[PDB]
Amino acid sequence: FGLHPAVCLAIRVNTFLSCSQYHKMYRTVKATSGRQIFQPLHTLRNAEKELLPGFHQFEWQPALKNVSTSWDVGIIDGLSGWTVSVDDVPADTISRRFRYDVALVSALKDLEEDIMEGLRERALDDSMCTSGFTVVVKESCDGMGDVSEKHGSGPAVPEKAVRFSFTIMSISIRLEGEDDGITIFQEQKPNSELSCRPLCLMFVDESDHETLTAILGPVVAERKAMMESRLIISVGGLLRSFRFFFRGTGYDEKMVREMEGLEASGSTYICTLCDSTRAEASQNMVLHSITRSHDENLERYEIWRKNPFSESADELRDRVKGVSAKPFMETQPTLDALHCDIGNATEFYKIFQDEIGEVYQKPNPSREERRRWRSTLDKQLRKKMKLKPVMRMNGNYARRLMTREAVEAVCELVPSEERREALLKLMDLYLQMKPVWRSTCPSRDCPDQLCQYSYNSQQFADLLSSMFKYRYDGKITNYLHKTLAHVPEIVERDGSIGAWASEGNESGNKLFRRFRKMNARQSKTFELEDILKHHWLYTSKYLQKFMEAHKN
Amino acid sequence: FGLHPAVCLAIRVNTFLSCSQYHKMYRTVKATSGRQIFQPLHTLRNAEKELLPGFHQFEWQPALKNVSTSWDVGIIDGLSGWTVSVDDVPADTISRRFRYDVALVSALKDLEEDIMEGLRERALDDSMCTSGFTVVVKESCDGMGDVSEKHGSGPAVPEKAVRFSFTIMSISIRLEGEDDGITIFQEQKPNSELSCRPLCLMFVDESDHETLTAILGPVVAERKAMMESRLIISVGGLLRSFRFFFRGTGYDEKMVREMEGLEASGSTYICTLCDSTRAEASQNMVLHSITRSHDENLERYEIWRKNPFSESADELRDRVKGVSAKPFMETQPTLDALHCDIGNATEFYKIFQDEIGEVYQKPNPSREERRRWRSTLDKQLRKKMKLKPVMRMNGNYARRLMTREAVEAVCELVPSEERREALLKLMDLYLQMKPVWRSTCPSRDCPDQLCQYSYNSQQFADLLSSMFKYRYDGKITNYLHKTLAHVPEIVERDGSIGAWASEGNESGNKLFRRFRKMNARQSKTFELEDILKHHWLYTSKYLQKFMEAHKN
Amino acid sequence: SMSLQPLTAVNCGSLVQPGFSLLDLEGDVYLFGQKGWPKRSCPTGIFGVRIKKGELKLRAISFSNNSSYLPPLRCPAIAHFEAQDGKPECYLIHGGRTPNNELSSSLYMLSVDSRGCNRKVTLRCEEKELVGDVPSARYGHTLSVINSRGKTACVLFGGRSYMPPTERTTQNWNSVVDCPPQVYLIDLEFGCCTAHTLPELTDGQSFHVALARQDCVYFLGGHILSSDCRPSRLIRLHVELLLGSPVLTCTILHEGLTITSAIASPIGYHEYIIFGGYQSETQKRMECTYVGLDDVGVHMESREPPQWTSEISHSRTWFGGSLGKGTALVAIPSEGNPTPPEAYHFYQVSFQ
Amino acid sequence: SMSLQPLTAVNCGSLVQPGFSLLDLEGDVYLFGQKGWPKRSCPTGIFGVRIKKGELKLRAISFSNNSSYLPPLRCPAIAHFEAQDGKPECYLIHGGRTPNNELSSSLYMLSVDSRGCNRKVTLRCEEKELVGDVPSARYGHTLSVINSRGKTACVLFGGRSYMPPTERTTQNWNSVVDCPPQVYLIDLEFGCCTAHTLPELTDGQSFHVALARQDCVYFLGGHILSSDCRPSRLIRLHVELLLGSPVLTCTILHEGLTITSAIASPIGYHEYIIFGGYQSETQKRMECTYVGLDDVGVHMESREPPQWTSEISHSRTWFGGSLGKGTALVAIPSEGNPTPPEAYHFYQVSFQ
DNA sequence: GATCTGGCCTGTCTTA
DNA sequence: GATCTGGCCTGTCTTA
DNA sequence: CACAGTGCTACAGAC
DNA sequence: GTCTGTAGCACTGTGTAAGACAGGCCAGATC
DNA sequence: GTCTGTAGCACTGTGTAAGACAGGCCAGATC
DNA sequence: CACAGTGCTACAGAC
Ligand SMILES: [Ca+2]
Ligand SMILES: [Ca+2]
Ligand SMILES: [Ca+2]
Ligand SMILES: [Ca+2]
Ligand SMILES: [Zn+2]
Ligand SMILES: [Zn+2]
Repeated sequence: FGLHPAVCLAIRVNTFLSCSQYHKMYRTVKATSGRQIFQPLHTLRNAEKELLPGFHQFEWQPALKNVSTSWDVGIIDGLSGWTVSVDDVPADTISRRFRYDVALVSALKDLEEDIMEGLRERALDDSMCTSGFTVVVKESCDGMGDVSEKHGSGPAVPEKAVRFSFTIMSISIRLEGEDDGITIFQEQKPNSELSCRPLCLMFVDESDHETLTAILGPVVAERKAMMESRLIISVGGLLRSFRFFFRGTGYDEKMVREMEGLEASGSTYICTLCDSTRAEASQNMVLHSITRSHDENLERYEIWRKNPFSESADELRDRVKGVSAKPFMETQPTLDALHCDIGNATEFYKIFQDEIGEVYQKPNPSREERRRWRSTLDKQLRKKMKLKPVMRMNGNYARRLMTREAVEAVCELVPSEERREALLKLMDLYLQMKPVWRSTCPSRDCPDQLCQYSYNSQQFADLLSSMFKYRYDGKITNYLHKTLAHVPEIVERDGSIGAWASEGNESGNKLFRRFRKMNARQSKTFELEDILKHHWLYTSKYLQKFMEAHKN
Repeated sequence: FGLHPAVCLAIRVNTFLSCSQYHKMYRTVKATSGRQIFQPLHTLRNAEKELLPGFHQFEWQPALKNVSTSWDVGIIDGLSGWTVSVDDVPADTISRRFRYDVALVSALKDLEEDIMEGLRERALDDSMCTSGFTVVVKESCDGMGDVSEKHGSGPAVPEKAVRFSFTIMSISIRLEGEDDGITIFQEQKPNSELSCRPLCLMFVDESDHETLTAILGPVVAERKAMMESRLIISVGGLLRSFRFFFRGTGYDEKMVREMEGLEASGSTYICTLCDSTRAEASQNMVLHSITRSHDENLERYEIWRKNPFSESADELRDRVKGVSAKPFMETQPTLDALHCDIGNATEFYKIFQDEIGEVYQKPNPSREERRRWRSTLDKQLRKKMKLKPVMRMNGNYARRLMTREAVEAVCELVPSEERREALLKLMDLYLQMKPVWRSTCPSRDCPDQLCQYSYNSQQFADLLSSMFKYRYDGKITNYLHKTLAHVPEIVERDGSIGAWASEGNESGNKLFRRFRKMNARQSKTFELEDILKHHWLYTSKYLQKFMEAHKN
Repeated sequence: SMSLQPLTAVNCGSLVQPGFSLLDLEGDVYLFGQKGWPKRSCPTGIFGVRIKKGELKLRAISFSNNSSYLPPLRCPAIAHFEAQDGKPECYLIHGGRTPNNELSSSLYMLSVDSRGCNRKVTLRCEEKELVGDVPSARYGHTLSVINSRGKTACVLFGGRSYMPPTERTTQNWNSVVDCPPQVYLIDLEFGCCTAHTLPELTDGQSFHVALARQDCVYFLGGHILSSDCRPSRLIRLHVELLLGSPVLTCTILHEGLTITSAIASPIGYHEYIIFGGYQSETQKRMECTYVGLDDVGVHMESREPPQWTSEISHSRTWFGGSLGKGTALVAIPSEGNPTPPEAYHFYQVSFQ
Repeated sequence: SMSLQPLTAVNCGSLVQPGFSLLDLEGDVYLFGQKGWPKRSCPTGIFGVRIKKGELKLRAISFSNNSSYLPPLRCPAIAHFEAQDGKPECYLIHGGRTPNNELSSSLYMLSVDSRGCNRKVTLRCEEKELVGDVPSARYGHTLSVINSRGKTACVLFGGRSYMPPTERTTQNWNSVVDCPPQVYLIDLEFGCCTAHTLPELTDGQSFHVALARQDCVYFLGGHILSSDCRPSRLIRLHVELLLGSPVLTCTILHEGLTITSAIASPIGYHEYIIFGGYQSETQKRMECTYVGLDDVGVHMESREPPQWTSEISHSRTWFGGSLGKGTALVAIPSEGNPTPPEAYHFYQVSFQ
């Protein structure tokens, strides 16, 4: 007989129906059994403008430095006023974004219901407790290749895209005192798509450091402006004050090196978090403390540029530990769970390949012998473990490959029974320490493996040192170093590793492709303006509650 | 209220909703305003089994030779009993199919509303008129690359797919007698997806003539069995007799050569329809009669095999005109409109490239200057005509490129003002004859161009002979030859060319990809079995009428 | 002893398919039966095989003017007619299966015609007409040559075929059955065939090895499709060409060898070596076997196998043919992403 | 007359970007300003350019020990300090814009230090500190050297910059304005700068050509961003160094040249040749212009342009710099699918 | 040691 | 004409 | 210890 | 007793290009 | 006068790998 | 003369 426009808007967004398809269905269900059940299109267009950024009134105290005080801006082009002179650097970019703090207050006003519920069940009252809210924001950015370009009108544009997004991890309160902070809301599925809100869209290559900084400059300026002020928002009838903590952790290592002034990526200086060289990280594999920070990189490139002690290129690089570019964006000193998984899996793949052939006796084989070993390994892993060979190592293959039964399917090919147990012991050692960096909370989920991590990694390193020395004499992969030397202090400083992974962002890339193909106007001038809005709607808690609450 | 399960099944199929997404919506609309409007899933599973093949009872008179008399078979695996011994040829194939005549019965029974209304509008009555029905079936088949392979269990399978489909073009009646035949139904959009019904899917490469014939053997056997019998179907309450005419025209040139025993494809014998050599088609560009037929290719390869006159390899090859393989599938002697368009467009692209640089004076250019000319042409066609450069010529680019204004955008680059007139005249000559092979009915919607075709092609050929002889001294594109020599007699023999194009099949490939990603179980054993059924549902007239009728 | 060396196919790996033939004519080996119909690079379909420097090279052979051309049959029965009167020395082919999966039911004699100039050889194929009682179109069967008093005839036995045209259905289209177990005596002209039934040969078999010597033929391990068994028993068949009807007797010998689809390379005067096909449907045979045969009967002794590589040991299938003089060629399917696209790794095994 | 010859970049394609510099030191030309931060293949960011045999080759240059390293500035003001007392012969750079789009506001002296051995040259850069009244961070401006009886100073004028820090918004972030039209006298040490305002210079300009000789500087066609016009007028400014305050006088001359972002290659003692930037926002200038200047004033005559290729004629943009001695290098963006990935076609144009 | 010829190799063309 | 050294080139590694 | 599906078949709960 | 809703099954897609570095060698310049 | 349904706009995706053939050259065999 | 959309903005028809 009648549905609420909000309900059917959630129906249309959460089921991936395009506007045209939804209209096709609405007219049909309206001509059979004439009484219209669904709402027409225009009332949904009117329904959603309360959910998009630029609707609620807010203010910062003190005011944000070099950020405008207008609170009703919606979709802006990220060029931010690029003067289009011909003698200047070209305006090669099509890019669009939400202005940061506006999108922040939108995503926060989205969580009104959950903030109030978390207030009421911990039995805190609300005339009280409107002073010390603290929001922890995980931000994330990643490039993306193979984006087919449209004919359109102009300008000529690359076939790659960059996608800056964020997500609200936790929101707590500290009033009145002694209490560390009483968490009132926390994300239950932080690595999901439904909790990764898009901010900025660009048709830019990751690699061109000139255009990427031009597009991302204002965003970082807003971030640096927000660390000081208090947001004030009418939530639950009352004006309340919010603080923000930003943690940039959704970056793969290539991006971290690009963004912190380090050289990428097979350098002599391997770690993003420490200063040890590649060779130095073979002799001692497990004893390194985290030293690098954004402020220190900033003050080190000043050493590189001024060269105050007048030394040569190599002596200066050693003095500065490889900071030859100016760091541009502060990045949290942590690890990426997903790409660490994939790297360690490709390393073990190579180790199995070098155990089918016995490259610990015959130190230099041909290329056709290595290809033949690859063939036999892939055939075995097709018979058992039911895997096809992959062009590139991806996450699912890494998950199914680093199991104990896959190693036992490999040992059937290793001839002599000492290396068999050798790498079997290796694999079970590795499995005793994987859950520490992929759990959402290791201290509660797998506490004993948290406790036993130092000793386990010690034995892993010594097994590598002893019976794989032919491979790790002076060479190690960066993720192996991170996995063996820095995990415990990371999880003791932050609390978790897997909760801050790059998984949600890569999961959102799928949605980017989907919506560009079926949920936007097919033009260069409008496609990003549509993808951004529909993506923002799809990741709204308020629209997602209509799906579950109206089932249970 | 509540909708008829047929109505909501059409809603679910025609809007590309998943089953999971549809259920997600159904429970939601059923919890707010508890009165259930949509039907649950199981009743739709019950609703569709009347629409899939294997539901209606039929019989052939006389009985089909070596085809079983069972009328209730659904989806079979196309291996057709491939004994799986290890010493035999492997069972490398995953393939599914409908048994041909059963699917034919299903589509015909689907067309019963339109058959009855076509009877009533011609003012022909029904107790009469049950003996002389004639159905004309357009068949189509095409390979398809870049099909990612599943992990699954087995067996190892290629990453290409072949997709055999058909469509019912027209159906007429001949009794009483004098009338040629009174057409009662005819397809209004024959190149659309909604009227191209899938028959058989395989994970097979186009090229392996060994496995493709093993899969498609039974299908061709059923085709050859159906040309003599008469089908009998209870349509409109009465039992009626149908006969079938099969016209295989949805094949690109490569597949026609593969399936008629000809050598592919840059041969000395260029035409699929005539016996003229390549150089012979330079001298006489417009005077060739169609001579080749499946009967005669079959007759000629026996000349090749037995070699009854004891000649050498080359004397035998020219005595047999290039028939060295046994033809395996009868193919209608016609042309493909889409691939002809694309070929002639790429030829004109090369001509423009050879006119920016003046290769009629400097006959041997370098590689770098040819690349330079390519760059300047693509930049010009980006400034005007709003085109990006393409890796490969496709249909839309071909349509936008072969316009008057695009040639005029090119002439701005050609310096000599008589070659500008030359290729401008060339382009309007070409546009005066393209609608003859692109129209659904040329004699009705462009009759004067149909009658003026001989003279127009004459002048086109002579312009090539005079002002481009540096390019066409002894070499011609195959599609240029077909376009210049065989169009009139084809359109006179068949009635049209564009109506029998491969456009609809290629359009169905889009649906193949879509369904494989969103409408099937994700396993090697089941995905084809699901794509086939859902594709068959999506192309049903009976389900498509619920969309149109309940709007207007 | 025996050694295997890995080969490399330089520029032709798209032509070899599991069912192919290698014909040793005048010391030169010829590959016959390629994937697909004959391309224009080699309009005959027959290639000359040259192994050297660890490379496997293929050369396009041509025919003569009076020869009939030949479809690339896949699993034909192949009999080396040895050099004798009248014209040496043929190579009998019958009948295999066509690129589009028919069965040929035609007999082809393939001989050498002329040379050179620059190590060029031209062959010739006479498709020999058969008047009978001709045998039905089949494959996987075996053909052998026999001499008695001192006339020369050809024995033909075994094989699979498609189901009879009365029971064949477009859902039975690819299922095969064993032909009825009769032996066919093919005179080579007069091109008259005779069929003879035997009380002891109760069911048909396929993919067996047939070794002939001086009017006695020994059928080794085959595959029975009705009961799905690989019999260990050996069949010995004694023919004799009496004017003018060929009296013919049979016997079952106690134990032979349980194999199917083997490689019988000749090493001595009447002595061969078996390199192994498959023992069971899931387990390929990895051991060698020496088989010399004399007037007394068959002899059989274990030889030690070469050090099989891990790849050729853990492969699911394999195939190949004898390159002659105690040497043979084996192939292994390869799995990789992307496609290599070299479809098969090659090894050359050699005895002594 | 003049000839253009197409070059080919052998391996360096990712280093040249629309705004870059070519510095002629002791006959050898050096590219400065590359795309991105300096990689480890060349940790300096400065390359030696060698054109031979129709190929353009780049070689990594190194610095000395006492030199400060240098960000790859994109559109800096560049002044060839000629060889004189005390230390010859530097190359003044100020100040351009950084890979992450900041404006530098620093002055760098770039000179040659030692050679060889094997045609190896080491440079050196002294970041010279400026005390003032320093000029603001800018780009597209110009810098010139002047001598008056006979003290040496540097005149600095023009340019764009980001909006003032009070009106700069994260929605105004990338918009630029012309800085106020003062002239800055930079003594090269001590690094005391002084700013002077002129009644006849009412509005700022950018991307103009400045030609200096013997205590007179001629500013040719610039671009005014307020009125979006390209003035055809010429500015001539005359300085004189009297201790302690440098009196300074200006004049507008009737007509000059309506260009922006040109290439001024020197051919003679005090005479240059202009290869052309842009006349209007949509129409790049295609004609050459000889400019010799003397004690009477500036002179101006049209030379014939080379036969421009169709590609360099129908291109939208172009850029380049003087390779010296009447020779210059021009670059054209390229469009293709897939990416070439050679981003620019190169030509070498030469006069006489 | 000189000459001949078959077959390999590269580049262009034609359809995808 | 012999010797030296800078810089080019190839292959392997590390992250995507 | 990613996660939201992919559709079909069984098998309970609910009148 | 029919109708209804969910658990089990096995697998999906988003994660995708250059740069660093060590060793060998050759070409061009100098003594 | 609010509500409703469609026309205009500019562009999308399905069309995607080897084989034929002519000319030059070299290697190996013969006289 | 492929064709079924892609979403937003205007602009008529309909009480
Ligand atoms: Ca990335
Ligand atoms: Ca990515
Ligand atoms: Ca095709
Ligand atoms: Ca296709
Ligand atoms: Zn470290
Ligand atoms: Zn023709």
